[PDB]
Amino acid sequence: CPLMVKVLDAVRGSPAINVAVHVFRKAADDTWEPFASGKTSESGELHGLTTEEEFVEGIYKVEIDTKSYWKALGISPFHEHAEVVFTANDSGPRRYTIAALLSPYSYSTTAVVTN
Amino acid sequence: CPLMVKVLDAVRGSPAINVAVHVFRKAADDTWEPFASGKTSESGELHGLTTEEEFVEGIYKVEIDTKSYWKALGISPFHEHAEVVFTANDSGPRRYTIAALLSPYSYSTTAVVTN
Amino acid sequence: CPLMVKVLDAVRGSPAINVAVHVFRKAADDTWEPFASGKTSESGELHGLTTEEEFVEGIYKVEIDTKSYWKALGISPFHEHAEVVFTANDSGPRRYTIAALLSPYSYSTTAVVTN
Amino acid sequence: CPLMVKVLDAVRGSPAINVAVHVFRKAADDTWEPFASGKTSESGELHGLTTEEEFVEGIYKVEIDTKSYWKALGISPFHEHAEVVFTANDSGPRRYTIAALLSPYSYSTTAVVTN
Ligand SMILES: COc1cc(CCl)ccc1Oc1ccc(Cl)cc1Cl
Ligand SMILES: COc1cc(CCl)ccc1Oc1ccc(Cl)cc1Cl
Repeated sequence: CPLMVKVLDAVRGSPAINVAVHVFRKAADDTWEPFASGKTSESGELHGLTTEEEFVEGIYKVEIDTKSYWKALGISPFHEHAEVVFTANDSGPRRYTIAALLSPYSYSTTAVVTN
Repeated sequence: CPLMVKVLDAVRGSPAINVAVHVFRKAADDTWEPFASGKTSESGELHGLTTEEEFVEGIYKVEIDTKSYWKALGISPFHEHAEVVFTANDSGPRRYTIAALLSPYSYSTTAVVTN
Repeated sequence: CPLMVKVLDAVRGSPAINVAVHVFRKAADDTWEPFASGKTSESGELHGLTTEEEFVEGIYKVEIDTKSYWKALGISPFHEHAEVVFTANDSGPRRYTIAALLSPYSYSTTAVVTN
Repeated sequence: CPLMVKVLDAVRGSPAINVAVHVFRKAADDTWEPFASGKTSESGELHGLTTEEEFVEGIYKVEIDTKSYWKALGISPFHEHAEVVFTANDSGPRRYTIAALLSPYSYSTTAVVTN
């Protein structure tokens, strides 16, 4: 698994479950082309988005649908989503974990990159 | 000044000075149109982006050029930039501060909505 | 004012108002002796804790009563408080801002050391 | 495993490896009595600190030795340590993951609590 996404809820102290996540890759023509998408599991993890063959060099954007998450929970949050944008595989394949911690008016995001 | 941006550097424990910030408003065709931009000051703050009469309800994107900031310091960074996307909602008089705390592989952002 | 504390609320997207903050200095026998304290203001800020002549090098603990803050809002919190422990080092003229961003089950803190 | 600690490095985008962690429990007499201690593994995780029999109700403090971590890496950080203090098992046994994300002048910490 070259790309994994982990999301936690800082209000509840729990995994953020059933969060939609869409991944895009910047195309030749500068557009954001759809790449893969999925939903976080009961452990707040999203696996199986892609494969080492598919996950080529490029600029990727991982958009986490934090607004739908808070709304499903009856809360009106500030951000539309949380998007993480990075160049991947510049020096060869790496494994990327994108972790996000969500509050209604705040989020943070970190990347763990291993070889 | 209904919209201010403040950026701090978690590695040096200082304001993040001279960071480029571009603000876009979502247009009816779903493209992002330039709205306002500037460089943060010596105090990591960016004032005077817009006025109340110009700043109407809508979806806005604040893009912070974290990549250039880290490179100008000789530090290798993960993210291409940091994008903060939110709906400006008239519910009240409504000053928005978008604050961001930067690390090479991580950032956080919070909104402080007052008055 | 060589030492200031600023606290924000990530759930409401506001300053954290009226939060109790106690500052201790580590004594030679390793106990924490009271040094300064106060409640954050309407802007989530706490000024006037100490003066340059009183604030000597040493280890200081800043304890932020996050538990009372959440309870006064009717929100269930995880941490008993937030403690920020650091060495004040004369290397330069040296204003310290200790900033904290609070969630029910999470907080972050950053130091901004300027001048 | 009732108590686990996970630490990440936000500068490198990696697990924070070989971080010392000491756990204390507030005694009858209001003192912090040593409870368990360990070091994070190659994955930045610390397992096996305690058992469901040992990990009784109480107020616990998990002190993460972030200063030694940065120093080993040739860096002079701001904080002495990062301490997390919480009441555990008030409504019966729970499993607690204390996660911390470290930068030289900043850290955040979150708790994931599951039943
Ligand atoms: C950077 O975002 C922040 C993150 C955290 C959690 Cl560490 C607390 C406060 C923050 O915002 C500020 C921090 C310092 C100053 Cl001087 C001003 C502001 Cl608005
Ligand atoms: C933004 O994500 C994180 C933020 C912080 C700062 Cl408190 C710490 C860890 C984070 O990522 C995780 C948090 C908990 C688990 Cl179990 C796993 C991961 Cl990868």
